[PDB]
Order: sequence, then C-alpha cells, then structure tokens
Amino acid sequence: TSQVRQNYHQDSEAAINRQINLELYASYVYLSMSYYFDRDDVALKNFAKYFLHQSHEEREHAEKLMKLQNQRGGRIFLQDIKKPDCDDWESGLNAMECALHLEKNVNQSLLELHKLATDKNDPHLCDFIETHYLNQQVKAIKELGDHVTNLRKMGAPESGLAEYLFDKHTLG
Amino acid sequence: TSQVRQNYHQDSEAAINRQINLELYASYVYLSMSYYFDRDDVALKNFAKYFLHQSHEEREHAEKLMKLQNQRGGRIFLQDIKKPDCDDWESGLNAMECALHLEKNVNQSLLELHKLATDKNDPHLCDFIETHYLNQQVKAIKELGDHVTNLRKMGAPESGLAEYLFDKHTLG
Amino acid sequence: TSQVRQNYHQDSEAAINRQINLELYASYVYLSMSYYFDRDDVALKNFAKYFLHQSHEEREHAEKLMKLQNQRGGRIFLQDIKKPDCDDWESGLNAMECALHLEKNVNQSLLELHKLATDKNDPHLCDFIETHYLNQQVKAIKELGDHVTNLRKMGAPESGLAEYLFDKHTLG
Amino acid sequence: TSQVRQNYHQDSEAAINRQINLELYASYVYLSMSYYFDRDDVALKNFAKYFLHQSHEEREHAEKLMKLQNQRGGRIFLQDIKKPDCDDWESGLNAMECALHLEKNVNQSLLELHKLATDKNDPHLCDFIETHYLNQQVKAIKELGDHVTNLRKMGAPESGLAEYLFDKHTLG
Ligand SMILES: [Mg+2]
Ligand SMILES: [Mg+2]
Ligand SMILES: [Mg+2]
Ligand SMILES: [Mg+2]
Ligand SMILES: [Mg+2]
Ligand SMILES: [Mg+2]
Ligand SMILES: [Mg+2]
Ligand SMILES: [Mg+2]
Ligand SMILES: [Mg+2]
Ligand SMILES: [Mg+2]
Ligand SMILES: [Mg+2]
Ligand SMILES: [Mg+2]
Ligand SMILES: [Mg+2]
Ligand SMILES: [Mg+2]
Ligand SMILES: [Mg+2]
Ligand SMILES: [Mg+2]
Ligand SMILES: [Mg+2]
Ligand SMILES: [Mg+2]
Ligand SMILES: [Mg+2]
Ligand SMILES: [Mg+2]
Ligand SMILES: [Mg+2]
Ligand SMILES: [Mg+2]
Ligand SMILES: [Mg+2]
Ligand SMILES: [Mg+2]
Ligand SMILES: [Mg+2]
Ligand SMILES: [Mg+2]
Ligand SMILES: [Mg+2]
Ligand SMILES: [Mg+2]
Ligand SMILES: [Mg+2]
Ligand SMILES: [Mg+2]
Ligand SMILES: [Mg+2]
Ligand SMILES: [Mg+2]
Ligand SMILES: [Mg+2]
Ligand SMILES: [Mg+2]
Ligand SMILES: [Mg+2]
Repeated sequence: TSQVRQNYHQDSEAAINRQINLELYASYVYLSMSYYFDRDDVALKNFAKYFLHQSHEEREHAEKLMKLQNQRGGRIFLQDIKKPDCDDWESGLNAMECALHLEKNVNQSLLELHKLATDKNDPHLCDFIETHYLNQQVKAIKELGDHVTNLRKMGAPESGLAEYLFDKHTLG
Repeated sequence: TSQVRQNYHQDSEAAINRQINLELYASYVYLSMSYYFDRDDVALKNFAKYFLHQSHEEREHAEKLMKLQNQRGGRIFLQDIKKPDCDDWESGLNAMECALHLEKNVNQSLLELHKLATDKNDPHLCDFIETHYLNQQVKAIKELGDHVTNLRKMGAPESGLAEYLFDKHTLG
Repeated sequence: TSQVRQNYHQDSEAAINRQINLELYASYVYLSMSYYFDRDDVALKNFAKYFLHQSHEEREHAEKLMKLQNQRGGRIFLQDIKKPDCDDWESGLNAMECALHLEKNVNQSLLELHKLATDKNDPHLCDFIETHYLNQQVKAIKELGDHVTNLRKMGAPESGLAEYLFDKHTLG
Repeated sequence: TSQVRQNYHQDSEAAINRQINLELYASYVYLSMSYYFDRDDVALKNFAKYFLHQSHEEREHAEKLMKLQNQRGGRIFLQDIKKPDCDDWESGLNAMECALHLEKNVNQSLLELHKLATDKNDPHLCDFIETHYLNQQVKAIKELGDHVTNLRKMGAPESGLAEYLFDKHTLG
C-alpha cells in the first residue's frame, strides 16, 4: 500500500480512473467536432476554434484527475479512448446539441462520483470534485444551452446564414 | 420640526416619498427583465446587461431622492417594493415596450411632482426635479422608442434573428 | 423542462427564490438604515456610508442567486420586497443590533437552504452556498458583534460622544 | 437705458442690489466668527479655518451677483456692510447655531427674490438663482444642521472636550 494513502477507498480509486477515461473521451469528441468545422464544405472557423479550445480544456481535466490519483496514493489505470459517437455532425446546431448531451453525461458521472465519495466519507475528494469540476460543468452546460437556443431562434440548421452569423458574433 | 426645514410643504415631502418608492419599483422591473434575458431559453446577454445597468441607475435615482428628503428636513417613509407586473417578458421587443411604458409612467409621476412643487412655490424642488430627473427621463424614453422602432423594423418578435442581431449591434 | 436542468430539485428551486427575496429585503433594511444616519438630527456620515455599502453588497448577493437559478435551469419567481421593520433606528448602537439580528436571520435561512440541498443530494448547490454565502455571513456577523461590543463599551447609546468617535475611528 | 437691458424689471434690479449687500454681510459675519476662534482664549483653529472659508465663499456669492447686475444692464448700488450681530460668540456650538440662522435668513431672501423674478416673468433670473444659489443654500443649511447636531450630541457647549474633538475630527 502507498505510503501516502489515507482514507481513500478502492472504489473511489476505481471511479477516478473511470472519470479520467471519460474526460479523455470528451477531449476526443471536441477534437473531432473542431475539425468537422474546418472542412472546406462546412467552413465555420470559429466553431472550429471554440471546440478545439473545449478539447484542450478536457485534456486538462483529465490531467488534474491523474494528478489527484497520485496525490491520494491510488494507481492510474488507463483504458482505450473510444472514438466519438459521430463522424459527421451535420450542422453547427447539431454539434452544439451533441456537446450539451456530452457535458450532461459527464456531469452525471461526476455527481455519481461525488455520491460515492460521500458514501465513503472522503471529504477531501468531495471538495476536489466540488472545487474543480462541478461548477465548471454547470457553466459549460449553461453556455451550450445558450448557444443551442440562439442557433434555434436564428433559424438553424436550415439557415446557413444563421450559423454563419453566429460563428462571427457569438464565437468570434 | 427639523432645524433645517424651510419652504418645504408636507405635501411635497409625501410626494417625494412616493417617488422614492416608484424609483425602487423601476429598479426592480429592470432587474427582473435583466435576468429574463439570462435564461438559457432566451439567452440574449446584451439585453441582460442593458437592463441590469438600467436597474442600477434607478437605484441611484431612488438614493438621490432619499438624500433630497433629508437635505430639506423631510422624513423618509418607505413602503414595500412591489414585484414587477410580468414574470415572463416574451421577447426582447416586448421587454423594450414594457420599459417604454414604465419610463413614461415614471415621467408622468415626476411631472405631477413638479406641478405640486410649482403650486407650493418651491423653486429649489422644481430645480432639483428639472436638473436630475426630467431630461434623464426624456432621454430614456427617446432611447427606448428608438430601440422599439429598430426591433419592429428588423422583424421582431417573430424573427429570432432580428433580436439576436440587435443584441449584438445596438446593445453590444 | 429546461434543457440545462440536472439534479436540481423543485424544492431547491423554490428555496432559492425565497433566498433571493430575503437578500433583497436585507439590501432594503441597510438602505433605510443608511439614510437614517444621513438625517440632520442624527448626522453620522460614516454610519451612513457603512450601511449603504452593506446595502449594495446584499443586492449583489441577490443577483448572484438569480444567476444561479438560471444556471441550474430553474425559473426566477419574484415577490414584493417588504419595507424594513423599523423606520426610526434610535441610535448607532440600535442600528448595529438590528443589523446583527438581520444577518443571523439570513444565516439561518442559508443553513436551512444548505440542509435542503444536502437532503436532495445536490453537491453543486451545497458548494455554491458554502463558497459564496456561508463564510461571508460568519464574517458579517462577527464584524457586527465587534461593532456592538465597542459601542456598548464606549458608553452608547447614552453617550452621543461615543457614537461620534466610533463613527470616526472604526467606520471612518 | 442700458443697451443690453431686456426683460429686467426695476424691482428685480433693486432686489439684486439688496441681495449683494446681504451676501457681503454674510461674508462679514463669517469673518468675525473665524477670528473669534483664533483668540488665545478660544483656540479652535479648525473652527477658525472653516468659518474663514465660508467668509470667502460669501464674498464670491456677492461678486457673482454684481456680475449678474451688469450682465442684465442694471446698475449696482452699494450700501454699508453692517457689523455682525455678535462680537462674542460664546462657544463653537453657539457660532454654528448663529451660522445656521444666518443661512436660513439668506435663503429666505433668495426665495423672496425668486418669487419676485417669477412674478415679473424673468426666467433668466429665476434660472440664475436656482443654479447658483438655491441648492448651495440647502447644502449649507444641511451641513450646519449636521454640525449643530453633532456638537449637541457630543456634550457641547459645556464640554470643552467635545468642541476640541469636533474641531479635529469634523473640521480638521
Ligand atoms: Mg475506463
Ligand atoms: Mg469546457
Ligand atoms: Mg471535463
Ligand atoms: Mg491497488
Ligand atoms: Mg468502437
Ligand atoms: Mg468544499
Ligand atoms: Mg468554486
Ligand atoms: Mg450565456
Ligand atoms: Mg460586426
Ligand atoms: Mg409609496
Ligand atoms: Mg435609464
Ligand atoms: Mg428613475
Ligand atoms: Mg412630520
Ligand atoms: Mg402583489
Ligand atoms: Mg433650474
Ligand atoms: Mg440639465
Ligand atoms: Mg437613438
Ligand atoms: Mg451582422
Ligand atoms: Mg419570497
Ligand atoms: Mg455585508
Ligand atoms: Mg446577503
Ligand atoms: Mg417549473
Ligand atoms: Mg407591511
Ligand atoms: Mg465545497
Ligand atoms: Mg471560501
Ligand atoms: Mg473585528
Ligand atoms: Mg441694501
Ligand atoms: Mg458656505
Ligand atoms: Mg451666500
Ligand atoms: Mg436706473
Ligand atoms: Mg449698527
Ligand atoms: Mg422654473
Ligand atoms: Mg433652470
Ligand atoms: Mg444645480
Ligand atoms: Mg453631513
């Protein structure tokens, strides 16, 4: 057993490894979305920039969990990073809707992780999740909701003009 | 009687208390409007910013009247601040129309206050109203009229695109 | 149901609306206290400044809760802001005692809100309350306690000199 | 008749000359008060500074009225500047009370002047009085009221300590 380990349940250790994989998966989804908008037949450069930034943020989220695993004396166990659900994302609106779904799924995982940490009476882990993950998720979900609403109200996905102008005004 | 009181009719004192309440009410209306546009299903951040600024301005208007009451030796009497007429404001255009109606109502109250001050031969109070309130109201009403006109001409409220673009170009 | 809503109980939503009203009420109490000390027959300008600052802080507290409501996909429901308990606050000491009572009441409401959030297993809401409200309340209560103690020890409310000197040294 | 004179009643011209004398008288009262506090047996240097500043302000008030008289094509008529009512002012509190009485008397004169200007349909003169005199008077009266209140509450005039500390904290 690690010389640093204290009050860190094996179930929590395992759950943190699962969360690391999920964050990496989220980074991969956003990477794929980014380059969809870089296609010559889609060509929305600010959608591409927005999603690439999100992808880099998720990689940071994964790294912080790997750091946490080591800080607590757990051992990192990595799994394959699954390819994203979709190859073709259809429209800016559709990609934003996929992102919203993804972030709500990640949030659910984090809430399940918090429930476990609470059940195992691990207040350090609870605080870690609360401080570095929960409000970040709420902000991300709210922002994606805002984006979806604006695209819908503007006439997306039918209106190519709507997605073009959203690209310039909101994401530019 | 206050050692500072001079040429300040009890009717004017009472009217100033009523105006304080009205200014606070106006601040509350604009606060409510602001956060309507912050909803994930409305999501017009510059409408939200615009109305929040207006709300803060009305609170300043109320404070200046409270200061005036004390300067003249009257006594402040506060009443409940009523909740705004509407919870749901429908659209950017509708909120602007509500604001226009509100500011015209506040203007009418100020004109009635000025008539009273004139009738009681209180030139200090007349000058106070004229200097700090009347042109501010005329400018606010004109600006809201301008906003309503632009939103209508652009195709609001039916056009979600119109409200989106107005949010960026006029309020951004 | 809001596209952003996740793990946010209707009871929590309602409690947040109640808290918004309470914060606005607290802003109103402090506004009234501020202008009491601005009266020509009270004339303690630093008491007035202190309470006006507190009033503005409470308005910020209310706005942050309105922001939270929208972030979580709840819907803001506003109620009348009740006028403060007292019109005449008697002395600096009495106003400080009223403020202490108010802040302890607001704290109790926040603790009840936290209990609800805990019961509904909402760790994001728990963290929000803990981060933005609980220590702020403890600091405010401690500061008001300190102020009350000093005024008492100095000879308030009988000693007009005590309140005058406290105004200059502690609040100035 | 002056080549510049227009809509300027002879009664208004005369009233402006009377006001010039009153402003000069007020400057003289404050000059006398100032040097009372400079006496070795009174020795409150900030009371002395405060009243000397007030004296200089009144001289400016008189000059602006002399300027107005010429701007409108009236002719300045000067009278003796009467010595102040009191030679000995007793205490800081008593001097502040005398100043309050003086400023209320000057205010009454200005209100009478405004009534005359209104009766003679002279909106330029009304605006001049409103802009340069009326709120200045209200502020002065309020400030003197505040000062009187503080000195009383502190224990003046019996307490030499009260007047000493007021000199340092409020006027210093
Ligand atoms: Mg895994
Ligand atoms: Mg993100
Ligand atoms: Mg993440
Ligand atoms: Mg192991
Ligand atoms: Mg596969
Ligand atoms: Mg914590
Ligand atoms: Mg935080
Ligand atoms: Mg937004
Ligand atoms: Mg542009
Ligand atoms: Mg009222
Ligand atoms: Mg405004
Ligand atoms: Mg207003
Ligand atoms: Mg009364
Ligand atoms: Mg009602
Ligand atoms: Mg005027
Ligand atoms: Mg003006
Ligand atoms: Mg315009
Ligand atoms: Mg454009
Ligand atoms: Mg309520
Ligand atoms: Mg505070
Ligand atoms: Mg608060
Ligand atoms: Mg509902
Ligand atoms: Mg009631
Ligand atoms: Mg926390
Ligand atoms: Mg903290
Ligand atoms: Mg302390
Ligand atoms: Mg004369
Ligand atoms: Mg002066
Ligand atoms: Mg003068
Ligand atoms: Mg002549
Ligand atoms: Mg004589
Ligand atoms: Mg007029
Ligand atoms: Mg004018
Ligand atoms: Mg002015
Ligand atoms: Mg004052």
